[PDB]
Amino acid sequence: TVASFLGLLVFLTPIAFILLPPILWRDELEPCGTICEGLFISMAFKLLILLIGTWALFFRKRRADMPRVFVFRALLLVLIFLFVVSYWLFYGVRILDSRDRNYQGIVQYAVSLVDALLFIHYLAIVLLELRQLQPMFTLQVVRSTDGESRFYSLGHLSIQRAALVVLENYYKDFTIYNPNLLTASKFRAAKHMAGIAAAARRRDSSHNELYYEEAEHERRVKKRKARLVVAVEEAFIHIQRLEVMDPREAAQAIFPSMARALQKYLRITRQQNYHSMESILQHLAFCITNGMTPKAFLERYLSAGPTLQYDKDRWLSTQWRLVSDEAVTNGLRDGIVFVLKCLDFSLVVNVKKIPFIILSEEFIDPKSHKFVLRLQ
Amino acid sequence: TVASFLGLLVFLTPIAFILLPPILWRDELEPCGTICEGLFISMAFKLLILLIGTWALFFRKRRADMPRVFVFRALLLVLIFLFVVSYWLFYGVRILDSRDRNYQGIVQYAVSLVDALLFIHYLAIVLLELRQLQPMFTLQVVRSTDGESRFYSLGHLSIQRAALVVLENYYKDFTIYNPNLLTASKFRAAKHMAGIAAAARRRDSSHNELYYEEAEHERRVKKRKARLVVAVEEAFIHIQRLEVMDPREAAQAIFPSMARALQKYLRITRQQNYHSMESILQHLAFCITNGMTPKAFLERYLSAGPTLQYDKDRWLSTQWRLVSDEAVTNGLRDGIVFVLKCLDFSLVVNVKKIPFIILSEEFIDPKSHKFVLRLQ
Amino acid sequence: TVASFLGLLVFLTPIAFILLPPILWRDELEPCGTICEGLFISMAFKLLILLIGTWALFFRKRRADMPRVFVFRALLLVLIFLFVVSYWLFYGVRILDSRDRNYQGIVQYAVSLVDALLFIHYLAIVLLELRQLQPMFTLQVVRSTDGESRFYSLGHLSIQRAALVVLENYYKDFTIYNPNLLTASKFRAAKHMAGIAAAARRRDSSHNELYYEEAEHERRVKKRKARLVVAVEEAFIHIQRLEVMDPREAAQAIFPSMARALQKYLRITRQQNYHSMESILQHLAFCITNGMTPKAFLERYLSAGPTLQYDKDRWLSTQWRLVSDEAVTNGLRDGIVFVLKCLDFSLVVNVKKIPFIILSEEFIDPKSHKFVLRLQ
Repeated sequence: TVASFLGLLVFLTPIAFILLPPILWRDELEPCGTICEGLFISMAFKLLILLIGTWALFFRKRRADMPRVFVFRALLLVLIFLFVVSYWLFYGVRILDSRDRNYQGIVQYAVSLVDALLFIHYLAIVLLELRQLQPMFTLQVVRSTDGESRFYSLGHLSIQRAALVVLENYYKDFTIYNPNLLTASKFRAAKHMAGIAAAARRRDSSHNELYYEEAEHERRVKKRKARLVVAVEEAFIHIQRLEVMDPREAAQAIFPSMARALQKYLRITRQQNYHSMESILQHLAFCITNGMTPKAFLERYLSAGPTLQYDKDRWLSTQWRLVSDEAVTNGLRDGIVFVLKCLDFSLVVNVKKIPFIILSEEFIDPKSHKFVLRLQ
Repeated sequence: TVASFLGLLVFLTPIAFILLPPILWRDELEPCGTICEGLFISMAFKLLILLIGTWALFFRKRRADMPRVFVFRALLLVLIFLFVVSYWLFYGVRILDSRDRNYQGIVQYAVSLVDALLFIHYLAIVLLELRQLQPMFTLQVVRSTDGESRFYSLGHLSIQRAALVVLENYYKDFTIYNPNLLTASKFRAAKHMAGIAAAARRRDSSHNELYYEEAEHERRVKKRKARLVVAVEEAFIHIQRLEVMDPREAAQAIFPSMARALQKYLRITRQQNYHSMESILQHLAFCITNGMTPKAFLERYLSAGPTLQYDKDRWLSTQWRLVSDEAVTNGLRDGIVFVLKCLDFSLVVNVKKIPFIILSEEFIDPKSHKFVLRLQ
Repeated sequence: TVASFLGLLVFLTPIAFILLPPILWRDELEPCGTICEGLFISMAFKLLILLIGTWALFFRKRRADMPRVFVFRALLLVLIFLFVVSYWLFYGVRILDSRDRNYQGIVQYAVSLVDALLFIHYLAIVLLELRQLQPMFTLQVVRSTDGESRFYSLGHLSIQRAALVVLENYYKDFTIYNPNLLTASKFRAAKHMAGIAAAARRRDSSHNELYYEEAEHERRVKKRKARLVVAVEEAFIHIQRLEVMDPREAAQAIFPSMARALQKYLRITRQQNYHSMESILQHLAFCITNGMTPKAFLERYLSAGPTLQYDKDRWLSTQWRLVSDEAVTNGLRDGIVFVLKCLDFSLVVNVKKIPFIILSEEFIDPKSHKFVLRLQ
C-alpha cells in the first residue's frame, strides 16, 4: 500500500546503509573481521525486536476519523521523516561521496540508526497510549435528552481523543437512545402549551397526574414483565436438549408461545423499534444454543440495555459532531465543556480536574480498639 | 529455582563476555585505557536498569493457567533463547577460538548485548501489557442463569487472555452465583410440566400468579430489611467505644440481639448459605473495629454482592472451562463467541468491534445562544 | 525553578561532555571525520526523543501529597543522581585530567550516556505507570456511614498509591457524603437510648415503624419528583430558542416557575445544602445553553450524584488520612485493610488477591446442538 511501503523503506534503511559499501566499493573496505559481524548480529536482533513491536502496536487499521489533525501521530511522522531524510543526507553527502574506509564505523552508524528508531517506537508508545494512563481529569458525560450521567477518568488527552474515549464508553455504558421514551414529556409540554410564582403555586395545589400515571405505568410494566417471564419459561420448557432440529428451528418452534407477551412487553416499554422478529429469533437460537435460561434470554428485553446490544444500523457511528469553544487539538483542562452531538441527542461533557489530595498517617493503636458492654 | 537460574544466566552473559578475555589471555589484550572503562560504567548502569525493570514487571508469580500455550511469552522466551545462544555462538566461534585483540571491541559487543536485551525487555512489555491498552473490542459478558450482563473494552488479546480479563472482572463486578435464587423458575417450569398460539393466549387471559407473588415477596423482603436495620442499629448502640473487651467479644456480645432478624432476612433473600455465623461475627468485629455504622455493616447482607465479598472456597477459580469454536490462541475479532463455563453457570461472551467513528467540527457561535421570553 | 534546573543539567550533560574537548584542547583532538558526525546526529535525535518523552510523561505538576516518601520516584532520583555524578566523576578523573585523544571515543561515551538516560526514562515509566497495569489485586471500598461499596482492580501498588487511586475513584464513583441522610438512624438509635434474645423477639412482634415510614417517605419523594418534573418541563417550555436575552437571564426568567417545586424536592431528599440558588441558576443556564431537556437538567437534582458534581469547597481533598496497620510504602497483598478517613466518614478498604484461575478447553460440537420438540 502507501504507509506499508514507507514502513518497508524505514525498515530497510539500515540494511541499505549496510549492503551498499560492499556493492559500490568492494575492494576499498578495510578488514573488519570480528567486530563488524558481532555488530551485524545485534543489528539483526534489534531489527527483529522493532518489527515485532511495530506489528504489535501499529499494524492495525485506523480507529476513528478526527476533526483536526492528530497532533502526536503527525509529530511522530514528521520526526520519522526528518530522522530518515537526515540519515540519508549524511549517508549520501559524507559517506557515499567520499567512499569511506573503516566499514566498522558504517556498521555503528547503521546500529545507531536502529537504536534511535527503536527509541522512536518507544516515544510513539509514550505519546500514544502511555501519556493518558495516569488519570489526570474526570469527565462528566450527560445525555441531553434523558440525562443519563456517567463519569470517566482520563489522562492528558486532546479534546478529540477524550471525546473518542467518551464515545467508546458511550456505546459501552450508556443505555441506547430511545426517542419514544422521550415523547411523553414533549406531549406534556405541548399540552401545557395548549393551556409567575403564584401560577406555579397553583400547579402544586393541583392534581399530580404524573405521579399516578407513572405508578400505573410501572404497575402495567411489572404485569407485562411477569406475563413475559411465565411465557418464556414455558416456551423454553417446551424443548428438550437430547423431530431433531437445529436451534434455529427450535427458536421458530417455541417463539409463537412467547411472541404475544414479548410484543406486549416491548410495546409497554417502548422497545418495539429495537427488536425485529428476525433479531429476536437470532438471539433466541443463540440462547438455545448456549444453554441459557429464560431469564438469561429475557434480560436483553427487560431493561433498555446499551447501544451495542442492538443492530449495526442502530448506532450511527458516522454522524458524531464535536462542539468545543476552543481548538479540539488542545489538551484537556479544568472547566472546559465539549459537546458530542448525534442526530437527535448530545453528550454534554464537562471536564474537571481531579483535585490535589493530601494524605497523612494517623496511628490507631490496636490497644485502642477496646470496647465495653455499656450503652452509648 | 529454574527460571531464576536462567534469568541469572541471561543477566551474567555480558559479565561473562567481559571477564573472560582478562582471565584467558591476560597479556594479549591491547591497551584500552579510557574508552573501555567509560563503556564499562554505561554497561553497569544499563544492567542495573535492566535488573530494576525485570524485577518491576517480571519478578512475580504466574497469574493463571491457560488452555493452550501463551503465544507472546513463548515468543519472548524463544527470542531470548536464540538471542543468547547466538551471542554465545559468536563469542565462542569468532572470539574465543581466535583469542582476539582490541578488547574495546569486545566491550562494545557486550554493551550491544545489554542494549538489545533492554530492547527485548521493552518488546516484552510491548507484547504483554501495552498491546491491549487501546480498547479495540467490546465484550458482552452474560451469565447463563440470571442473565446479568456487563460490557468490557479490551485491546488486541487472544481468546485466552480476554477470557481471563473477563474472569477477573467477573469476580469483581458480577453478583455471586446464587442457585437458590434460580430454584423458583425451575419449579415453575416443572409445574408447567405437571400440567400453540391460542394456548399462549389463554395464558395471558389467566391469573398472573407471578406478578402478585413477586410483589408479596418484595413486600416481605422490605419488611425483613427494616426489621434487620432496626435490630442492627440497636445492637451497635449497645456498646460504647471508650468490662473492657476486644471487638471479637463485642461482636459476640451484640450478635444475639441481631441474629434472628439477620437469619430471617438471609432466608427471605436466600443468602443463608453464603454467610456462616463465624463469617458474620468476623465481619461484625471488622465493622466494630473500623468504626462503621449499622448500615455500613449491613450493606454486605442487604444486596447480593459480588463473588469476592465471600469465602475463598465459595469461588471455584480452578474449574473454569473456555469453550471457543476456533483456537483460543487466536486474537479477538468482531462476531466471535466464547463461553466460560463454571460448575453450574456459564459466562457467554460475545465480542463486537468498537465501530469506526467519524467526528467533524460544527461551530456554534456564542452569539447564537440568544433566547427570548416567548413560548415554544 | 529547582527541578527544571536539574532537568536542564541532566539534559545538557551529554552536550557538556561533547563541547568541552574542542574548547579546552582544540589542537590536541585526533581527526574524527565521518564517524564522529554520524554519531552526533544520532545523539541529537535521541536527545530530541528524550526531551519529547520527558515532556510527555513528566512535565506536569505533582498529583498528590503522600504520607511517607514515594519509593519509586525517590529510587529514580537516586538513580539519576548516582548516574550523572558517576559520569561526571569519570569525565573529570579519566578524561579531563588526562586530556585524552581519539575524540570519537568521547562521542561514544556521550551517546552511551544518552542511551542509558533514555533507558532511565523507560525504567521510570516501567516503575510509575506500567507496573500496576496488570490487575493483580481487588479492593473493596466501603464508606463507614451509608455502606456504599465498590470494587476496584489494582496492580502492584503501595498502600499510598492504591489509596490515592481509591480516592480518585471515590470522587468519581461514590455518591457524595450527605450527613443529613444519616440523621434518621442516629435519632432512631437515640430514641432507643431514651427507652437479650427475648427482648429482640419482642421487637419483632412490635410494630415496624420503619417499614411504613420508609414507604410513606418514598411516596412523598415520588410525589415531589413528579411535581418537579412538571414544573421544570413547563419552565423550559416558557422560552423559545430563536426581548432577546442570554441564557443567564433566561435561567433567571424561568427559575421562579420551578423554584418552589425544586426547593421542596431538595428538602424531601435532604439535598438543600448541596445546591445553592446561584449554582442552580448556573447549571440552569448551562442546560439552556447546551440545548438540554428538562430531564437532562433535572437528573443532577433527582439522584444524589457523586462528589464531583458539586462545588469545589464541597469536597475536602486536603483532609484525607491514611490508616494502615503496616507501613504505607509497603505494597498491596492479600488480606490487608487500610482506612481512608475524611472529616466525618471513612473509606474502609480491604485488599484481596484476585484468585489463581485455571482454564481448560472442552469441545462442544455444533453437531451436539441438536434439539427436539419434546418437553423436558
